[PDB]
Amino acid sequence: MAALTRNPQFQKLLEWHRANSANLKLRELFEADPERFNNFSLNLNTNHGHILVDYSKNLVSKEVMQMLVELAKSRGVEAARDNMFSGSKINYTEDRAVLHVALRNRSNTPIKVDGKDVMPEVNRVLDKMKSFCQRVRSGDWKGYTGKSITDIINIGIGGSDLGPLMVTEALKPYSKGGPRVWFVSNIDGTHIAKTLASLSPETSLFIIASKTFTTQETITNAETAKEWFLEAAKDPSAVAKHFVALSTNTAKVKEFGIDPQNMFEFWDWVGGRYSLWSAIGLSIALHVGFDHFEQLLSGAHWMDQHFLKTPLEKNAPVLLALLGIWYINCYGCETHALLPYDQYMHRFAAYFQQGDMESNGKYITKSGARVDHQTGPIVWGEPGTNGQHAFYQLIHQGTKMIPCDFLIPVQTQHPIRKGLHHKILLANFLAQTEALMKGKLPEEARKELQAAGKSPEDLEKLLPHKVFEGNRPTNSIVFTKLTPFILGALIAMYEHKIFVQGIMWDINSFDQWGVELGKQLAKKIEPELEGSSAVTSHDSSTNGLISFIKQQRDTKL
Amino acid sequence: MAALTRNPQFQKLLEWHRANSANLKLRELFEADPERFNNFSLNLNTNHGHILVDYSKNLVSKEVMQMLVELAKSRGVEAARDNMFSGSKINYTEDRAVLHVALRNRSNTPIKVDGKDVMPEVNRVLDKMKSFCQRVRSGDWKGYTGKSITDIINIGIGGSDLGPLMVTEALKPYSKGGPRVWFVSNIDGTHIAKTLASLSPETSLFIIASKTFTTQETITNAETAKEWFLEAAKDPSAVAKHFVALSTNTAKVKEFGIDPQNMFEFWDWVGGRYSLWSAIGLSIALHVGFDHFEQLLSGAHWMDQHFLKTPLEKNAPVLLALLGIWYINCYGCETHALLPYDQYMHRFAAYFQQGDMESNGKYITKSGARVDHQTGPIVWGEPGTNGQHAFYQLIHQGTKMIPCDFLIPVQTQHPIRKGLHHKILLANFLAQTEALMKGKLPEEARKELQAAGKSPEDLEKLLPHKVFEGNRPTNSIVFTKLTPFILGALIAMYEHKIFVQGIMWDINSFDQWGVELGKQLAKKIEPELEGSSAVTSHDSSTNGLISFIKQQRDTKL
Ligand SMILES: O=P(O)(O)OC[C@@H](O)[C@@H](O)[C@H](O)CO
Ligand SMILES: O=P(O)(O)OC[C@@H](O)[C@@H](O)[C@H](O)CO
Repeated sequence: MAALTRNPQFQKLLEWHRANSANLKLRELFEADPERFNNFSLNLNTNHGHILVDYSKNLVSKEVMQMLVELAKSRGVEAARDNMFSGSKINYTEDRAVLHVALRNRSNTPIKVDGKDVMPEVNRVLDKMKSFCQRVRSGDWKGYTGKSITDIINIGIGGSDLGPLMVTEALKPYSKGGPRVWFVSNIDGTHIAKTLASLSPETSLFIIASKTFTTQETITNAETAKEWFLEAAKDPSAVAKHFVALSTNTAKVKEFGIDPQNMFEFWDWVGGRYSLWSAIGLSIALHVGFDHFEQLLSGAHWMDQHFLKTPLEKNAPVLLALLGIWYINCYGCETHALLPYDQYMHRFAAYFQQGDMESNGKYITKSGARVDHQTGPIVWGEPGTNGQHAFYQLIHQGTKMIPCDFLIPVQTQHPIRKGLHHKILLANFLAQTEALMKGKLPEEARKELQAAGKSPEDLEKLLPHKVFEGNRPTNSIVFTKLTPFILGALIAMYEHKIFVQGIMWDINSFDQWGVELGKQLAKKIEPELEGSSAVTSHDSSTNGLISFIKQQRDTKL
Repeated sequence: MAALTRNPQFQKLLEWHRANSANLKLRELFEADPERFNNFSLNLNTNHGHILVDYSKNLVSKEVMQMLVELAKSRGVEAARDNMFSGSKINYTEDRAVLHVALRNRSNTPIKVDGKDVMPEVNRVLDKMKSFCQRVRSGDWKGYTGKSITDIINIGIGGSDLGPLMVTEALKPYSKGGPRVWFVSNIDGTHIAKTLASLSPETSLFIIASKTFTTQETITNAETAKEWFLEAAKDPSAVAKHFVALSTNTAKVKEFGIDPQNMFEFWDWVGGRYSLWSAIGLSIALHVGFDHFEQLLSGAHWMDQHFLKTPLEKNAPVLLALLGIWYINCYGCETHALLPYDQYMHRFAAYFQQGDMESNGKYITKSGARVDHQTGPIVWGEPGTNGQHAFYQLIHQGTKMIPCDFLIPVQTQHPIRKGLHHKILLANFLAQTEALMKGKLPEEARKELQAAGKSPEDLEKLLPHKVFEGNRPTNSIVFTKLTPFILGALIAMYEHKIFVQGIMWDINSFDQWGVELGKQLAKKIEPELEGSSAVTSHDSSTNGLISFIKQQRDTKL
């Protein structure tokens, strides 16, 4: 088997689930224990707002939580965490440290990789970012015709795109005095084309974001941007005023036409999906200002310290991790829904699709043995209240068990109409988890049908359709306000949740070998699409699709 | 039990799956039979472009497909379809017809509800839409200060939002000479606030989209918009120049204060999640023009006729539906991924999240029995290639089986760099499904690592992580170009897929009693948030969360 399934605390947990889980009913759990919310929630005081992690509406008893905490301990979570924080090369398949926590290490306590403290270089690049932010935001940095920059365009994909996009979206109210920010990511030429259409070469600065600086998508997009720019500027020396790089490839960066002084470096121990805290977050810092960027880092640092110092039984990311293990490995739930009741957070779910799924969508353990159990879930969601009208039908009355995290700020950035909108938003946030837990009993629906004037025949027919089984578990995560600091803490919380789950599964949360095959096969297909000659080199489906493409590409509609 | 599980053809199918499914290997199926693509694909000629539905990379044989078609006949799919198209009241819980097909019935063949042809009223509303679009788009329609309209704002949620949003996004290239379009949907005050900040009351036209015209989010947003408007206009008669309604509720529209001639009617047999084809599509028609809206309707009509007249074994929506049944009810896959290789299609997956999940996230059958089998899947996805750099890691190397539909137009709307971007996009589209099918055997990975120069030690350490198990089934849906017509055909195709699955599960695809409950939920909590007094009326979690909101709402950050 694998490490997890061979673990006696896991075996005990699974056996307990088999014997007892049918006895777990949320309604009864709350009725039996008025201290339930008190015992199954964490009210975190960060000194910059509170984060309440309410996990009480979960299918767990005190005994289940105890078993889960014991499993985290017996899977080596505490030791593994310490190894991450100390710079051990815990990314074992690539032999790399995993040090996104160093990027936001505000305390400046030394963190060594190969005997050398990484903090000086972290802080050097942060200083460079700050200076660049002053130059651009003040208008001192001029374009090729001597005008201030009005638009920043990040070009990047995956980890070089999602974090900066999600965070600038989430922190939009903090962007007064900042340039507009645009994100180009898809190779689909629609993306860059529609972006450039609304821009002036005179006042636009491009940020080329690539860990490797070889990703075909990003480099192609970057070269398209440069071609468009040079059409107007007609001077290759002007490129240095309008293009900067987030990478380490000094030669290719210089060859591109970017001043080596405008390469913002990061390191191999910064995973792409953990990179917004590094140089990769330059578009964030430009948009909301460096002070706000530091606040974002400080919130993450607070959560790092919470994760590092707190006993597991009261440790927020650990508890979130453990509830997920319970639903994944015991109940067999494929998915995890992230439902922020916040329009600014509209890209939060998409961000953690990479963060979670690229981390823990794995099947090989540290020993090299295949897992014989589930790993990472499929992450999904849209902001409330919209989902209530879209897919909550299935959550309430479908045939899937779907753990959901509901998230909301107490204070809105836009308290319009004396707080009316936010009052309604909050009421929906609360009522939905309440309804998911409670459902609606036959006796309740029956009386409603009788009051509505339904005939005995119609009532009988309609009744089962109007009943809600309930017993659908949720987390409610509520926080004072979505400030840069609080957002930083929340992202870090999920980062550490993902880490804990990965350790427990005995997988590598920090590599991504699964992207290689698709890349290989695409490089082979690319040149074959040119010209009218038949392609016969693949399976008949791939060949047939290529044939269709060749046949249909000249058709006038 | 339930109709599906009681069905002998289903039990036959499932027994076959038990005994034989482990012997289906895609790589081997393709090697053994060069005709596989030909035997498991449909090349549809619409006379306005081709749609290739290539289902050959699925874990199916001739025998499997035979059994699935036989099950569809046994479950009465054809009869149910005919009943929908004839105006039978197949939404049995609400006693309503289900006639989105009437909305786009270009033939004008009578479709009767209660002995009355619905087509005259369908066409009367379409003619009203056409006339209105001409007046606004031409600049003839003037605001309260005598200026042409520059911005249109749709206010609606769920079915009154997602269709118009998705389609205007997908058909963006067709919007030259149309007003800018905005979508406000969330009750979250951020949504309306940030929209209004960018608008002038003098040149903005609001479209209040709501079937019932009582939905809290929509009516509140509408009232906020009206208050903002009237603060500038200071004249109730000016509202008629700036507010129109799309609804079935004449009285509530009048009550809100909208001109009777400013109401675009639809009917109870138009489901919200099937409503973009009706008056609800006004924002589409305003943005891209009525002619393009008519093309969209015409594409849907073509697909309707395909569904109606084609033998099950060559019927595109039927086959997609049956492959879904196979993966859901035999393999137990919770989810279905929609992955369009098209940035304009970036809201397509979210749209069918509603269309699918709100339709088929059900657990009561026509007979009143609780299902003892799975119903609708969780639908999710992001456009390619971004997905590859977000979550494809899990699709390739996770522990979940995930049926994926890959979609792409052959012709791009933006053939920049002499088609270089689209070449790369197509290459990735093709390679990914090839990769998911083929995988990479241990011996194949071994040879690659050996050629890379890895020592016996390093090779052995890395090997298992580099293996791709493959056998991951996909659909590839390729179409000449994403025109209004082709988009219409594609949406209708999935609508009918959803219909077929619903009939086979014996559920009502057309009600939403879970959604209706939602609209009854927040009302009790709303007044309890006002004031400083402690709430003790609910379970301790709801109480505790309310206490947190009250404690945290005055804190200064
Ligand atoms: O930052 P570069 O090297 O372009 O790579 C982009 C993505 O492929 C990368 O983030 C990947 O998803 C791993 O996190
Ligand atoms: O259109 P109204 O009645 O406002 O309803 C909004 C949504 O609840 C509705 O579209 C729902 O998504 C059902 O399809």
